[PDB]
Amino acid sequence: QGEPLNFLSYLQDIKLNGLDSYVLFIGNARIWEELYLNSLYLFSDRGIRETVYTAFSETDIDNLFNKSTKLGEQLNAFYRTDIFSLGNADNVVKEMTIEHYNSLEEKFKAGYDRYVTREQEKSTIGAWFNSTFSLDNTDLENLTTIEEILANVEATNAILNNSNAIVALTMCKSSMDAVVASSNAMDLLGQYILRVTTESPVIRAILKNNVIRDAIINSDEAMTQISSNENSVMEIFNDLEATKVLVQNQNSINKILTNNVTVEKIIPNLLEMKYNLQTSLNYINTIKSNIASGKGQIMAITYNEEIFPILKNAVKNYDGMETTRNISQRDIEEKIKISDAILESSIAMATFANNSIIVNKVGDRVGIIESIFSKTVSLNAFMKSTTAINILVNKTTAFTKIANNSTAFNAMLTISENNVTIANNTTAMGIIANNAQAMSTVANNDTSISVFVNNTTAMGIIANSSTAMTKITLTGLALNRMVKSNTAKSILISKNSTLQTYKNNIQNTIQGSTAYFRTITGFADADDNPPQTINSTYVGITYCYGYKGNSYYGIVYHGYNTSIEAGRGNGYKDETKKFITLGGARYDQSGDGYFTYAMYQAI
Amino acid sequence: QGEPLNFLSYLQDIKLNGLDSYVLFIGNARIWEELYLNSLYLFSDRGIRETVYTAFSETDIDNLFNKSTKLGEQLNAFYRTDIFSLGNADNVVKEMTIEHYNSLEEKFKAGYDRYVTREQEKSTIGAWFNSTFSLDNTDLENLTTIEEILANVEATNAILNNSNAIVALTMCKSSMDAVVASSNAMDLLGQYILRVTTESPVIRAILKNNVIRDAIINSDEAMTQISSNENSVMEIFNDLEATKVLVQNQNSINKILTNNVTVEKIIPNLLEMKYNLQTSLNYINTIKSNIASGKGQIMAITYNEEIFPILKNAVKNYDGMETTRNISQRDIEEKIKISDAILESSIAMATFANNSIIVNKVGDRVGIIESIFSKTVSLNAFMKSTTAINILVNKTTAFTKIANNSTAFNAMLTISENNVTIANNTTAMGIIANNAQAMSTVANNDTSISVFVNNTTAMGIIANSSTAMTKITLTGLALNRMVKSNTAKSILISKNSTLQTYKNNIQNTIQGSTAYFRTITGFADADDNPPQTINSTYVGITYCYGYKGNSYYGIVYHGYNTSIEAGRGNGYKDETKKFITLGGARYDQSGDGYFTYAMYQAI
Ligand SMILES: [Mg+2]
Ligand SMILES: [Mg+2]
Ligand SMILES: [Mg+2]
Ligand SMILES: [Mg+2]
Repeated sequence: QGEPLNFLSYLQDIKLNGLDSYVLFIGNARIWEELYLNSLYLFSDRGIRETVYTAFSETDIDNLFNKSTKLGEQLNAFYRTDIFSLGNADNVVKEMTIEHYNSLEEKFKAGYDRYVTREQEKSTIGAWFNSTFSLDNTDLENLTTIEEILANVEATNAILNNSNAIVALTMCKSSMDAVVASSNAMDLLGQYILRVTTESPVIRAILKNNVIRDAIINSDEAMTQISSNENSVMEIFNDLEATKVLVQNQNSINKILTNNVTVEKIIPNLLEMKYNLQTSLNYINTIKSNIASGKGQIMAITYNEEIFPILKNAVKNYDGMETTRNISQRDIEEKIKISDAILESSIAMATFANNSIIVNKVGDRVGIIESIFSKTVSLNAFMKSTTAINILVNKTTAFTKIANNSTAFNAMLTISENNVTIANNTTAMGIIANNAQAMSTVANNDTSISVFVNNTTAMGIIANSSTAMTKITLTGLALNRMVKSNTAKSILISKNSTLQTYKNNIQNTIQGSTAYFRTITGFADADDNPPQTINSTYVGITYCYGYKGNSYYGIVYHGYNTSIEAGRGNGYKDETKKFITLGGARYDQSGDGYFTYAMYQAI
Repeated sequence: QGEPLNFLSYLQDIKLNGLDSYVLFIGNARIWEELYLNSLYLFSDRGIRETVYTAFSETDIDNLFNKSTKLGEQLNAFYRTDIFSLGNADNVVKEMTIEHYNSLEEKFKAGYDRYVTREQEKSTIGAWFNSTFSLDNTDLENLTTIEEILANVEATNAILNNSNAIVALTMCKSSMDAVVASSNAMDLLGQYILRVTTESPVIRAILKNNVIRDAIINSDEAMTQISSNENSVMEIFNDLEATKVLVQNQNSINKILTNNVTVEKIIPNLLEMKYNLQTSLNYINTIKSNIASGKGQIMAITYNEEIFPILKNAVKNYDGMETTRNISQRDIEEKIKISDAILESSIAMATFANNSIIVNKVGDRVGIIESIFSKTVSLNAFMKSTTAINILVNKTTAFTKIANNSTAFNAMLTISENNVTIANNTTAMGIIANNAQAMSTVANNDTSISVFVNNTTAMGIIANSSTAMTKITLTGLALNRMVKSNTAKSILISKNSTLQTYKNNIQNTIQGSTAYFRTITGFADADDNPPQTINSTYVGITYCYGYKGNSYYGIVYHGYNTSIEAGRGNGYKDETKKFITLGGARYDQSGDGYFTYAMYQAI
């Protein structure tokens, strides 16, 4: 037999009774201790593991650390590993690393902390560090508090450059509390990171350690060091939780943005990434169905309700492909989360929205603006930044994507100054004016259409776009605002034929939309010239023809410029001899003409 | 008698905890071994059997075979039987048969294999054989390799005349390889080994030597043995070159067809396989493009002209998928080759074409007939087998597929007896007559149409098919043969309206195809009744109308039965009052009628 029989009976009763076992009653602690100090089976019996971990009191963990002559073997059995050194707690602490420490559960982490505190409080902290890890530093020897150690750079680095001593230093709650409090220690810690940045396991283990991670990312000093090395920052964005901590600290964001490589290459790649990753994930999920089908072809050939033996490998291969594929999927789904952690941070997005290098990258790189559109926070941050729009209005591809995304377009138009920025850009206005959806949004947005029709550039382009005109001439609001604009009246009167193209749309919209137009003069016949009226809010509709259908002409000119003819006509009254006038009207005759005329006003 | 208490506690913990028991943790292997080497209760406790079998590592089974002094008792308890001899592994091996070996589960079969390999590959192979199976041979005692044994005739004969020693020999890959390698290999296989075992290892080792393979596959004796074991035959079709040798020997094909499992299950699967494999290969090649695209998405995110480090794994994963996929592809491409080796063998195909079980499988199983169509040899073998066609004419789906495949249809019609078989089958004739493509092939095939139009069944169906008729009435050859047929003339004159439906087709085909029709009498007008002519190869075309367009009737009757009216007409000459007569014509009038008539003859 390996262990005594009563130990086996104790394990049986623990399995059968959980925490209700007589073994785990406080009154029987004496035997319970004897078990966990001497049994290996207790720590290798997974079927009771959940109970055992719960049963361990703080005193029990202290007893383990202080008394067990095989704490290493018991930890190795308890975590199904071999990473811990054999023997008592001193052998375990001597070979402990941050990675191996992170493999521990909470109770054993706390046990490590308390044990190291006890051992330091026996002798002195400096002498304990020096002798335990053989740091061979006499300066450290005579230091009696953690503050005295942090005042000495030589001793601090002697500790930090030891994989085990750093675990002792960082994972002792009080000691760590001093390190966070010291402005100098943080700096040294930051420098430590820079040295390890190319030892991938070490840096990854550091970033998976919540205490060190959180202290480093939120430290002004440490980040200052780390930001200088783009490859260190790279490792932070390779870890989801570290990224989540980072994108919630304004100061650390600014710090990493002090590095030109980070700004130019790392951040745009992190933004561009989600689009490429989602596309790759679509291909992965297509491969899943293709694997299922190709395997189903093989499965259909049966032999005693089993696979046809000659094809057995063909099945196994298809399963292998399904394994690796699944792996791929997981990995990709992880990286997307990282992107989502960045895109969902208003702190990180707003800042990026006011950085001109990053916004130029958004404009230049296919995929970044798609990723930005994939989240509300990132979308609003960029669409509502007048700086970002001021840059992006010159990026035709990105701005076309904005104009086609109704949500991003509407978000962009919530800022008036963005409307002004757009109006003064010939390219952008050219895109919008020839986009039926966008022009539909603009025509029903008072601010946007009011800015556009009163801007010489935008209104110049709109007048040359049959799409935009159409929409505007069918919308009461837009037609009202356009009629009131002197810029629009001037441009349209210089392009009279374009104006008259939409005479029916204009008549119908004016007469229909009483919310935006009122009648000044109902239709009336006139043998002699009616008195001219000039008012920059007026719209006239005038039938010109001859008296009793003779061959003499009625002529109508715009009110906003009474020298520009809007139209003329002889013969009989007719829908083709009916003309729109802007800003009023002036009436004239060549011979005995005749008019049937009405006047309206934009409210 | 009785087992120690800790063993009972171990069994109890195994029951309570399954694989989570401390007993089954690798770190406690020492006690686990001590259990399974010394306990029978472990092997007779059915309540934990599934766990125990799962817990056994390869090393554990090796330890059992090497060290247990009661392997026989433990095997008997574990399989609730008495077939294994008592004592250690040597006693068990001494009485082992193929029957008892096959009753073992995979782990213990593998254990037997590894144990006998270890014992034979030592320098005590001769002594082990000698003592284990009680061969009373002192020469064998001192032989140290299998080659030294095969050089000695006495020792070989001592071993081979023991069936169990042969089992031990055959389950050891290297030893078997020597037997295949030995100069008198054939003899040894013929006289001793094959009689006792045709199992998979034997056939596998035989197939690695081209000479021994070819001799075995072409041996009437050996095949007779091998054919009785369907799983041995399975191993031959799992090897391309062995299949290529097999499908070139008529006698060996017949031998393997003496096994009903081979005929009913193995051969149809080998035939059905190519279709499923080609479909799976299409899916594989789609996966190739999907992997390329999904990887290209990741490759586009660069950093100093290298992959963005955060995505490095995403690249490797995509390469891994490309590795496994490629493996899959090769394997599938191999199996197709095997199918092609079978389909391209006229010997193997012809034989299968005259096996009613296999032909019924061809008719019943989707995929087999496509595979057969995929190769010229296999297609011609089945389409030209009158037995196969005699079965397939009753398989509606398969025969429709034949009728739609122009190549298979044309191949089938090269055999006259196949035409006879089809003509007398209502189903088949129903499919062909309503298939415009097939009827096109038939109408231009002298033999097929000649058989069809002279058969009361086929000709009965053709007369009711507007498709078939159409084709026939537009083809000189077919119309000639149909006109000459007395069966067809009888059926068609009994269906006079159906005949007259195609009067224009018939007129055009007769006048156009001078190769198949000649004019006896050019069109001529007639006031009085022309003299009747009767000839079973004649076709008449007769316009019937009134004299000078009056309301009196001309009437025309068929020559083959001068009492059956073909048509009548009054008024003026007209294309609707024109009638076909078969076998000659008889003319009559109701009042002063009038005719314009011509007579033709099928050459
Ligand atoms: Mg007048
Ligand atoms: Mg006048
Ligand atoms: Mg007459
Ligand atoms: Mg007459």
